Formats: sequence, C-alpha cells, structure tokens
Amino acid sequence: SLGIFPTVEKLVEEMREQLDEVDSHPRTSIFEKLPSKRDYPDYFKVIEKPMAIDIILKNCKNGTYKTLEEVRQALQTMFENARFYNEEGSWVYVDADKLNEFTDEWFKEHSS
Amino acid sequence: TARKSTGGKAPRKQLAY
Repeated sequence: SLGIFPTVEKLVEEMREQLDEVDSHPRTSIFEKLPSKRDYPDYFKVIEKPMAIDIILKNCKNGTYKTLEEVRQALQTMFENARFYNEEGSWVYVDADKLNEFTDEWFKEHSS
Repeated sequence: TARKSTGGKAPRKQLAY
C-alpha cells in the first residue's frame, strides 16, 4: 500500500510550483535533499533533527509517516532548521517562510 | 529573493565556524 503518499506527493508538487518572483527558482529547491555532510559537516552538529522533502516522501512510502499530522511536524522541523541555520532575509530563509505559509494553508484545508 | 549565484546555503556567520 502507498498509505498517505499520493496526498503528500500532491502537496509536494504544489510546493514545487511556488516560484521566486525574480528568478523563478522553485522555493523547494534547497529543501529537496539534506545538505551534504561533506560540504556542511557542522550543519549536522547544530541541527538536532535534519529533515528534507526526499525523506518526507520516502517516509510516506515506507509507512514511517502514516498521518498528515506526522508530515505536518516533519515540515515544521524542516522549516525551523532553515530559520535557525540561515541568515534572516537570505534566499534560504525567505523560501522557508514562504513555503511554511503555503503548507499551513494546505493543512488548514485538509483539516477543515 | 533570488538564489545565491553558486546555489549555496546562507549560514549565520557564527555557524560558519
């Protein structure tokens, strides 16, 4: 069984369609995979629970996340990690906040 | 805001140590 994967895959596609107004980069870009431990080894010593979109999708396929509540918390952690690690107003920080506002609206509709 | 040209992260300076 695919569990909640079909619904979360739809959410992820909607997130990927949120593009920056100036350069059109998808706001999901920097969140698709974890930072490279080779490039940013210290990220893994300051961020207690790393999270990325690939992990959320794999967790939905393998049954680790069976509820939208679990996905909500995984996204919350992902965005909190980005707001902690990156400078306020940087492209990564703004992408986190804009995506978080979008996902909050989506969860509201799926909890209505 | 536009992506950093190399695509890098934007760590707070203290976290670059």
